[PDB]
Amino acid sequence: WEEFETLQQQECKLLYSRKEGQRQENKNKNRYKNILPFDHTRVVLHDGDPNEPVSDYINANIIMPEFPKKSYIATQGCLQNTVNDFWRMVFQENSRVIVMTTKEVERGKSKCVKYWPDEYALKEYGVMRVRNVKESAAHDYTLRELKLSKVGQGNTERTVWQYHFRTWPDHGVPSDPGGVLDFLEEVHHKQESIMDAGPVVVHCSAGIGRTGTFIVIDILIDIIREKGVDCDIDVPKTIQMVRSQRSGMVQTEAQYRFIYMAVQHYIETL
Amino acid sequence: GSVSSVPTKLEVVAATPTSLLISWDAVDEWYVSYYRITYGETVQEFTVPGYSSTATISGLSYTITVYAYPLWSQGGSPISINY
Repeated sequence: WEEFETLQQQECKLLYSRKEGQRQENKNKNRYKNILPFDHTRVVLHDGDPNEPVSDYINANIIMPEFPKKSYIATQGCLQNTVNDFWRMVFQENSRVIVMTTKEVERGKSKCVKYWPDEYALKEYGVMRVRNVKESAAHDYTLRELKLSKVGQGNTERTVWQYHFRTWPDHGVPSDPGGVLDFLEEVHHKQESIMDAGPVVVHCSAGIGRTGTFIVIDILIDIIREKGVDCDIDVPKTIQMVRSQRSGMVQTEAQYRFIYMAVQHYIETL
Repeated sequence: GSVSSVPTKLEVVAATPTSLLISWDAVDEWYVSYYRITYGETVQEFTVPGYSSTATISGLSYTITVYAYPLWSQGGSPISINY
């Protein structure tokens, strides 16, 4: 309804600093100059190349639910110069699941730069070594099982499952939320089955719009899963809570309504 | 801190006595999820994707104002024109 406009007006001034993203040495690491991570929730990268003045920065935020397994990483789509940083982040957080919300190119515009090798292929990104051992295809998404490890350190290999959503329309949101719900159920089955699994990374393009919709839907669906129908589902409050860790999560009115539609579809399915 | 005006220009390029073809510039590297166009007699509102830089308004016998979302880090007030 009209509450989304109230939240948008609430975000006309941000209450936490974004200084690290505004440094000169980071100007080439952001897709947009107005989409920057908060300093107090940004992901700090270790083991960068000392030849670069700043190597601890990535346009990424840790997102925690609050009234690593149950937390997320919301970040932008990779740039050509930030792919190694993305893989350093995925390794450093012990992340095991990645959710791509857009295609590589949609309507001519490059949304997510390809950062993985093809099936049965292997590629090194900086000090990280990534092997694509299997690719499966469903109706709504493509699953890729990757093996991530540090070069010269074979005892660090772990499996990262990349779920690439491909059905999202070019304009608007999906007319039915069943695909998103089944996709998130698969992602939840994968993440729950891995012990000591890091945050689920959710990314593409700007990393606030579809990323925010996905993260908020997952949080509310997990609440319903944990306590049933006798619980409070406050969509504006959840959007406010996730916005205190990354600016502008969920951007359009269609996505705002899609969150409600998906939550009620999940409730009626139980 | 830096602050930018989004959009920077607002131009009436073509017109019929009941329609109006409005256009605006787009700040490069600036994320805009959508635009909100408000029009009234010197109101009515509609929205438009961030991809677009042009719009058409019909049903007129006028102040036009363009908002860009997200709203933070902007000059403090939207761009507007009279026709």
